[PDB]
Amino acid sequence: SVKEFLAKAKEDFLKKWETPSQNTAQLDQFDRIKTLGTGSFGRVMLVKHKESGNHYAMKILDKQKVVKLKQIEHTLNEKRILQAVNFPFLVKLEFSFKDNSNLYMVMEYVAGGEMFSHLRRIGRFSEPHARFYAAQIVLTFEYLHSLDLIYRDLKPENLLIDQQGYIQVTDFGFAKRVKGRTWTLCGTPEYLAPEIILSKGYNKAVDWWALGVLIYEMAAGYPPFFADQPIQIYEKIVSGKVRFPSHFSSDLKDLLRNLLQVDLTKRFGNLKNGVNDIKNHKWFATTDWIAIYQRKVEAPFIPKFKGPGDTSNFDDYEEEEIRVSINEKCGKEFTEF
Amino acid sequence: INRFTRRASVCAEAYNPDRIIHPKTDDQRNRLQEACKDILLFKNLDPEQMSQVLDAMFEKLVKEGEHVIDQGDDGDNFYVIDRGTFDIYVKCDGVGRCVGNYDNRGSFGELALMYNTPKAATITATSPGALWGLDRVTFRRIIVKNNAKKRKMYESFIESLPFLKSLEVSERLKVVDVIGTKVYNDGEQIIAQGDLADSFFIVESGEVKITMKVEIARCFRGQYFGELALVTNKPRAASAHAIGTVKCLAMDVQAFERLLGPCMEIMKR
Ligand SMILES: Nc1ncnc2c1ncn2[C@@H]1O[C@H](COP(=O)(O)OP(=O)(O)O)[C@@H](O)[C@H]1O
Ligand SMILES: [Ca+2]
Ligand SMILES: [Ca+2]
Repeated sequence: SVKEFLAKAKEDFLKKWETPSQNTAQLDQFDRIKTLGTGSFGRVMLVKHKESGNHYAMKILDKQKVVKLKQIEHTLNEKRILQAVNFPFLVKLEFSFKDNSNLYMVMEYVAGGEMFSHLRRIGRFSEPHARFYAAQIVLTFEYLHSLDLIYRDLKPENLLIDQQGYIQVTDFGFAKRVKGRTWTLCGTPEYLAPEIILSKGYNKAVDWWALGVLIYEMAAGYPPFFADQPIQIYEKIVSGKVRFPSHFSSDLKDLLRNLLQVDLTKRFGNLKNGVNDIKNHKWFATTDWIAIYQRKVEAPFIPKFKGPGDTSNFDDYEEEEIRVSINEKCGKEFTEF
Repeated sequence: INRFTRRASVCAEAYNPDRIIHPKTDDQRNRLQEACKDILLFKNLDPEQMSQVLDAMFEKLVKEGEHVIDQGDDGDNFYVIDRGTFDIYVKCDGVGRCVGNYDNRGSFGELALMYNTPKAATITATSPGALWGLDRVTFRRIIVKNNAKKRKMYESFIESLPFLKSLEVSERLKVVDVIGTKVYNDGEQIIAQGDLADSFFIVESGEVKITMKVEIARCFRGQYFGELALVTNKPRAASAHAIGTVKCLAMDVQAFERLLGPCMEIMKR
């Protein structure tokens, strides 16, 4: 059980990894209903498949904008990696393709909206409410890491709630396959591991760092390190000194210390017992890791749906027209897409 | 609340690490080293990384009235003032204003060294002046390169350690990640006989003299000592002292175990 399946996931991934899916569909197979988010750069749309009438989320990427911002390698990763993984909490890539002006990733719709939006509206999360989400990330990061893949962008803006109250990890722009050590300074400021900031070179450890941050934010309503100007946020992250609000159950704050540890020789997930240190922690006692995986647990919150194609849980952006030029742009750079 | 504003991702130029020297006077250099002492990205730097970076800094001249940087103008550049006077000002709306001042001291732009960040104000030379500039890609190469040269290989030393030969690569890098550095002066005592054996060492540069209570060894670059702290904590039979100026790799042995369990388990397999 717990034994072979591992290998099967790597067997599976690897095979899909070495020969990725290519121009599954095309633009005219879809109706474009509403913007869900302004990607950089960027624009995620709700789309209605025609032959099926079913809905999706389309990630439109301006090929030129990507080149000007130097996100060639990252973009190929996002897509290559995303069409090769499979796990209950990773969003599914249904079709991918490209045209003269844009790249397109079409995905399953997650009607529930961003964690971020709920959290902010709701103020903060009860601990079992926080814990329920945090369990999925832990399991997800174990899946990813086992394949030698780091995610590098954990934040409530990249975590969407699905119709069953569960989570779908979402923005794979910074995800990457690292066997030794990697150096790119990227992520989101409030969430950057100190080794990233100080260009120490780094791998799996930064995700677990970010996990500590997420959790502290899910329960606090604000992240551990914040400040007016960014450099001060970094200053704080490097000291790794953190206050916990009065209401953090002792066990929570204990887990947060082991994860929010600047000293890699003491940071949970990174030690001899790897992840189990986190699962068999003290703040996950009530968690049945097997159940959560089978999505058999009661969600402490179900987003309100209406019919399919409902966007109520999302914000409203101004709709500009998606231009597809008559001249192919940046053809060579995305050949592999 | 500003509670609902989302927090964008940030991302600098990649450099997979797998010639620049701008002359400056001895003093100009010291003043530069002091203006960066307490800047986040410089605080914690090899004095050689620091030296390499202080080489990289280019000279930038300015006649009075000249714009050093323009608000919203690109900030892939950090700047530290050498000489001159300087007004800072912001077009807050709407309204152009002066905020503070610069008198032959002061710096700005550091966040530029991490990712693209458009200057928040326009700085203007209120006299003839000079600055040192540093651009992100340059600065990051220096520091990425320098650490990769200090990662693989920091290892070889480690994989030349008999007690560790049977480590996996994923594990040895774990140690490369955290192994500390120590610097020693002539005759300074590295290890004390009969002291708790808390960690092992490896000489990066210099010479260490092992002695007992009588020279019983001399270690040069690439060679380890105290390496018994891995198998047993029983008190050092000998002592160590520095011959010249030594830099040592020091690995607390407990930390080692938090990462890998007991070294002896390794030396089975
Ligand atoms: N499949 C999807 N379903 C619903 N919303 C999505 C989906 N994919 C992205 N979004 C929304 O669009 C925005 C862009 O997603 P992301 O992948 O982070 O792009 P970027 O990293 O360029 O912002 C996010 O804030 C997210 O809320
Ligand atoms: Ca995002
Ligand atoms: Ca992104």
